[PDB]
Amino acid sequence: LTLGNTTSSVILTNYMDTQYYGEIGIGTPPQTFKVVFDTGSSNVWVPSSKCSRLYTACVYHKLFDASDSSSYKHNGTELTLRYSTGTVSGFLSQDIITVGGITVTQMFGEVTEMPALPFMLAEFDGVVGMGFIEQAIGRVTPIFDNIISQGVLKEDVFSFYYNRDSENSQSLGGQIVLGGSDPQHYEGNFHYINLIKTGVWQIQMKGVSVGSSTLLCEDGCLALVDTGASYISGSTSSIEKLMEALGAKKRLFDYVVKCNEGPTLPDISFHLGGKEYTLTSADYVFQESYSSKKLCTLAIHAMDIPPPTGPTWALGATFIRKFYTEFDRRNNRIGFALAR
Ligand SMILES: CC(C)[C@H](C[C@H](O)[C@@H](N)CN1CC(=O)N(c2ccccc2Cl)CC1(C)C)C(=O)NCC(C)(C)C(N)=O
Ligand SMILES: *[C@@H]1O[C@H](CO)[C@@H](O)[C@H](O)[C@H]1NC(C)=O
Repeated sequence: LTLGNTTSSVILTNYMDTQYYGEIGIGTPPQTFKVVFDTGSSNVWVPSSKCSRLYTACVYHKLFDASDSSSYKHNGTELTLRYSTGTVSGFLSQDIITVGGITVTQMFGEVTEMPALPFMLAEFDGVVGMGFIEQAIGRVTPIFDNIISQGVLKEDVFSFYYNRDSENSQSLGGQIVLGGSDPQHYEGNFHYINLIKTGVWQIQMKGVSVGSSTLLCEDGCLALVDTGASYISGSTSSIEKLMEALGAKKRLFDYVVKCNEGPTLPDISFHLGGKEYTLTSADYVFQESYSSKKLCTLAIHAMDIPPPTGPTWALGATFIRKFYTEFDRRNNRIGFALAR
C-alpha cells in the first residue's frame, strides 16, 4: 500500500434526493457517463452500444461504443450483476476511465441487458462499485483498488457528501473525496464503527428505536451503508413493526402517511458504534404538501437482502444526507460525522 499526496473530488448531481451521480470518462477520446457510486456492489458497468434497442432502458441512456475507443482492450467474458432490486448483464471490457481528474486502466462491464424496471427510472447511465474486491463479480478489481495502486492518494479512504436540497442547481448535489474527506461538509468529530466481516461496508447495529420505546432489534442486527441506495431499509418484518409505530399505510413499494401527519412523526434513532444517530420526521418524510387529502411517501421501506450479506438494514442517501460518511479501507471502519 503506497500513499501519495493527492486527493480527488467528484461533483455529484442530486436527482430527487434518490439518485446521486457524477460523470466519468471512458475510452479515447473520453465517452462521458452518469454513474452512481455504489458502496453496495464492487463492479463497474455502463450500458453498452452492443445492447439490443429492444431494451428501452438502453435507448434512453448513453451507450459505450468500444469501436470508438483507440485505448479499448477486448475481453468478452460474460458477466451478471444481481442487485436486490434489479439485474444487469454484459461482458467484461478494459479501457481507460477518468474519474475526478484521475486516470486509471480499468476492467468494466458493458451491459447489453438492462430491464426497463428499474433502469428506466434511473437518471444515471451506470454504476461504479465502491465495495470490496471480495464481492466483485468475476473477481474484477474494484476501480478504487486500482487507483490506490497508483500510489497517489493521501489516504486509503473516500468520503461521501449528499446535499439535502435537490432543487436549486446553483448548489452542489453532493461530493466524493477520493483519498480522504472534506472538512467543509461535516462538523464536530467522526465516530467510527469497524466492519463486521471483511469485503463489505457493513457494521454492527445495536438497535433501532422509533421515538419513545426501543421497539426494534434489541438483540442486534447489521447495517450496510449503501451510498447507492435511495433510502434506509430494514427486513420486511422489522419495517412492518417500525411503520406500525408511525401509522404509515403500507403500499406496493413503500409506506405512506397522510401529509398532515408528517411533521408530528416521532424520531428514529440507530444505535451504531456507541452513538445514537437520530432522524427527525423532516429527515425521512418527503413532505411535499400538508393536506390530509394528499399522501406523502417515506424515505424508508422494506427490502430483504438475501444471505450471505443479508438480512441487514441498508443505510442509504436518507441517512448520508444527514451524516457525512467516511469509508476507511485502511482500518475496516466507517466514520460518521454530522454533515454541514
Ligand atoms: C447487497 C445490497 C445492499 C446491494 C445493493 C446495490 O448495491 C444497490 N445499491 C445498487 N443500486 C440498486 C438500484 O436500484 N439503483 C437504482 C436507484 C434508483 C433508480 C434506479 C435504480 Cl436501478 C441504483 C443501483 C446503484 C443500481 C446489492 O444487491 N449488491 C449486489 C451484490 C450483492 C451481488 C453485490 N454486488 O455485492
Ligand atoms: C479477461 O481478463 C481476465 C483476467 O486477467 C483474463 O484471465 C481473461 O483471459 C480475459 N479474457 C480474455 C480471454 O481475453
